[PDB]
Amino acid sequence: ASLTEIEHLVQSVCKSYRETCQLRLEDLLRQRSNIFSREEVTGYQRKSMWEMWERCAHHLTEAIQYVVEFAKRLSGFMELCQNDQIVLLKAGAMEVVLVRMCRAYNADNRTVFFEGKYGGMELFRALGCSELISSIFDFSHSLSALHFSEDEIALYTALVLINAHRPGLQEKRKVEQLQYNLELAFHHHLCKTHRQSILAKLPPKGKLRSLCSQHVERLQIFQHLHPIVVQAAFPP
Amino acid sequence: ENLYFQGASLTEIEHLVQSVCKSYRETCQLRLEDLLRQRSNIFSREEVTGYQRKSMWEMWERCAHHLTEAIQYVVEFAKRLSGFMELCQNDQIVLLKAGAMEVVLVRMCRAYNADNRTVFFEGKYGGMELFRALGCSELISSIFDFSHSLSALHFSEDEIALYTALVLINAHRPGLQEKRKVEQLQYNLELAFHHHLCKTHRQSILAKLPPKGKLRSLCSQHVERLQIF
Amino acid sequence: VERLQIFQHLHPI
Ligand SMILES: O=C(Nc1ccc2c(c1)CN(S(=O)(=O)c1cccc(C(F)(F)F)c1)CCO2)c1c(F)cccc1Cl
Ligand SMILES: O=C(Nc1ccc2c(c1)CN(S(=O)(=O)c1cccc(C(F)(F)F)c1)CCO2)c1c(F)cccc1Cl
Repeated sequence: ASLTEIEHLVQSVCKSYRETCQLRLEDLLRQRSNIFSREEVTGYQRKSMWEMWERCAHHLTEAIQYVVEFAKRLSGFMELCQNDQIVLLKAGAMEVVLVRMCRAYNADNRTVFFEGKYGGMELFRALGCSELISSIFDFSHSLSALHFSEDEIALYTALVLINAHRPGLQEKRKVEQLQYNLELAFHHHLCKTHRQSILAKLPPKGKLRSLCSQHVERLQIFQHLHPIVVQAAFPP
Repeated sequence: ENLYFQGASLTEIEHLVQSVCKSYRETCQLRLEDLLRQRSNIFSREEVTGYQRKSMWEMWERCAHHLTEAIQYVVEFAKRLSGFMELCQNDQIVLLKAGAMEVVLVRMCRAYNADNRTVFFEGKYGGMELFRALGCSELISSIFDFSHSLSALHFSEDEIALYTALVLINAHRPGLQEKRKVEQLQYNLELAFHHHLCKTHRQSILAKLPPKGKLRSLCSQHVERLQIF
Repeated sequence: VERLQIFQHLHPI
């Protein structure tokens, strides 16, 4: 890989992210002022855990669809066998959703963008998942301190997905090559933008993984009793 | 992994009928009563021209959206069938990859009016001329012909539920890992379907069902044109 | 239909 090929990979990953980010950073930032009132918060708190589950599972299904679209636009992902494509997305899509969340998170008031406005973790009281929600808000709080640029997120989330250590891969050597090219692209781009300092500040690989596992455990008890059919927007 | 992974008794077979019919009722997407009630709501000549003026790109997006949604409801129907979720993920993918579209094509006859040769599309009924921009005249015509031939059978909701359960639960799909479990599930559904046709004096529909390859050929012709778009 | 689309239909979450 030459300077030109690496740089093209950076630009491409960043374009694929821009096209699949779901919510524009400009829109999310200008809505930080639009905070849920005490009456609106109480309104969410009065809902059944079943009503909150369906609303949240709908938004989560939608977020996952955008992550899948991002993966499909990454060089070589499409060329991997269907098995390996499923293995990478089964293991990493949720983890990417957790990383993307920091964009919709305001660290000043500890609020998150949810259903048109910003609200604190108390909005989710009915779910009875206060420890898990708190961990989600803590993880988002820690990433927001890094002032992650859109391009840093694109490159970092591409590496969350393109991981050769996922159990069950049939073409491990192809994923390894794709991973290193993206690692080279990420490190090169950090050197061009004087952002070498973020690498040591990134959450340990195990942190996202455990949070994803804790999340999936809770999600399963909910979908076991309440499945839902949500509309899918895309592909080309 | 499930009671229907071995031969079921006739009492278990009647439970399987009721269950398949319930799963269908819960996942049919559009209620038969609503579809029959909207047969009067036909697209005007202005509305038809409006669809005809759209780009093939816009018609593709609208149609691919409606098809993705129809497939989701078929996937939901499969998941509610006894033993389907006890099959390995591989076999679940194989059955749905091979049969979901075919189920979609069968479910279409409910939204089809054989009197004026119209179909329910985006809130109203319209003829095949609505799809002109797609430049898929032969394929659309074949879809309307197949729906026309199925509508002649006057398929009841329960007959569709049982017939589409058998379209999906087919042990002959290449790539199955636990073929024997699919075979057991299939055998129980076949006896459930034949038994229910005997209870309702509807044994005559078996010989009227589309021949071997008809649904498959049409679904393959369909996936070829969708690849281009 | 394609294996990934099917998987995504089966496991939206
Ligand atoms: O909701 C759950 N998981 C979730 C995780 C990430 C997500 C989304 C959903 C989807 N949306 S969201 O619903 O607008 C939203 C927005 C912000 C914060 C949350 C918060 F805190 F609840 F996770 C949700 C975008 C963010 O990506 C959840 C849970 F945590 C526990 C049990 C059951 C469930 Cl369903
Ligand atoms: O449209 C295509 N495929 C399709 C097939 C079955 C479907 C649906 C879509 C989804 N909807 S629908 O779009 O409202 C509808 C309703 C009635 C008739 C049609 C007709 F004739 F177009 F097939 C569509 C329910 C019926 O199940 C199609 C094509 F034929 C050729 C090229 C590209 C494409 Cl996307």
